Amino acid sequence: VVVGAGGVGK
Amino acid sequence: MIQRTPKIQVYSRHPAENGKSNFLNCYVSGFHPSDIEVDLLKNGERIEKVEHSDLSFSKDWSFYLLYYTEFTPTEKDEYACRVNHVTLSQPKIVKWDRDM
Amino acid sequence: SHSMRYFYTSVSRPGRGEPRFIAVGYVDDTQFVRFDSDAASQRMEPRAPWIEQEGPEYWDQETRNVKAQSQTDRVDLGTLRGYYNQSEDGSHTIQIMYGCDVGPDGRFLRGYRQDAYDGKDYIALNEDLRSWTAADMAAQITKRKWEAAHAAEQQRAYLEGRCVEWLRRYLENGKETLQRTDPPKTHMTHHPISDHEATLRCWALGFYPAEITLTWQRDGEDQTQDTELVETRPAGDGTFQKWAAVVVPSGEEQRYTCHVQHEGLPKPLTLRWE
Repeated sequence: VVVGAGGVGK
Repeated sequence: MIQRTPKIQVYSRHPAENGKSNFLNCYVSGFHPSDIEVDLLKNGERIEKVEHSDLSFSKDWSFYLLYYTEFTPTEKDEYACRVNHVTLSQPKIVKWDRDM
Repeated sequence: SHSMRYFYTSVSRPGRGEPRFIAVGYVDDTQFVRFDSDAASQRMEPRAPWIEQEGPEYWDQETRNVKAQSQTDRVDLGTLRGYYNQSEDGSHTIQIMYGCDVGPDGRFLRGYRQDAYDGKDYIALNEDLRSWTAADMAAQITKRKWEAAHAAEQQRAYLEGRCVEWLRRYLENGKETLQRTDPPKTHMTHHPISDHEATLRCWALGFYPAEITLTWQRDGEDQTQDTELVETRPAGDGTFQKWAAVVVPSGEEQRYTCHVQHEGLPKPLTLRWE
């Protein structure tokens, strides 16, 4: 499965 | 901004036997950026129904795709892969050699 | 031992539309999923037969999470264009690869997460999964935002957790195909290139996984001069192909041996021309 939604802007 | 020219191999899925159904492959790897045009040629004419694998990339971030079609090799027919890419001044042609 | 890997590409298209986003998922050297922002479905799609058995809840969640990532990458293309002082005229690429490795017992061995801009290293998660390496001063801005938001923690929780748990389930559902080690089928060809030289070509066909070594030896000593080694290539059926060639003095063919190493060969294989 893919890494969850809550990624952080660069 | 770095870019990389595509490497091209053109080859059959199985060892070529004349009159026996097979698949003609053109593997384009080692290139950047992702946008690329690939045609398979029979006697210098574009083969119409050509599929490709989904775009992926390698450890060095360079892209690779497989282009393929069903074909029946014969003694008289020549096949090639033609590639266009922003890194080339002219289309790069590789002729299918059945022992390569 | 086994790996799961995802491969994300976003490309800004000045003179076209929104960025093109493409995602592919792999277990070892087998692709199981894709997403393409230009395709009609707007869904994560199966690319292997053993993933087809996952229910619509799997496909809904996977589609939502990969679409969310495509949005982050769209905003990220704008931000990094700012950081490198580049015009709105040009096309730029963000790539991301991440994944986990498990041993033959299914236990966590390793996590990775790496990001590129325009084909070059931008930022990397370190092997401790707690800290980051930035390639340049633009990426140091990213690194400081990511330290302050504790982003390393969400990545570690994924790689030691869902990543490993779902790889185990993928290896069980696909056990019929993913546990296989298809050894190379080998042969050698010979072509006169002149009256005094000839080419020996050593072939490996129909092998899985992709990892293989072909080495030419002369009298037991490794030979690099007068060789060609092509890149391992897909057959398109789930197997891989490779060849290695050496130019030899004519009537000295018997001095050359080709050595084949592969996971699926119990004993290494040696080819010599008849």
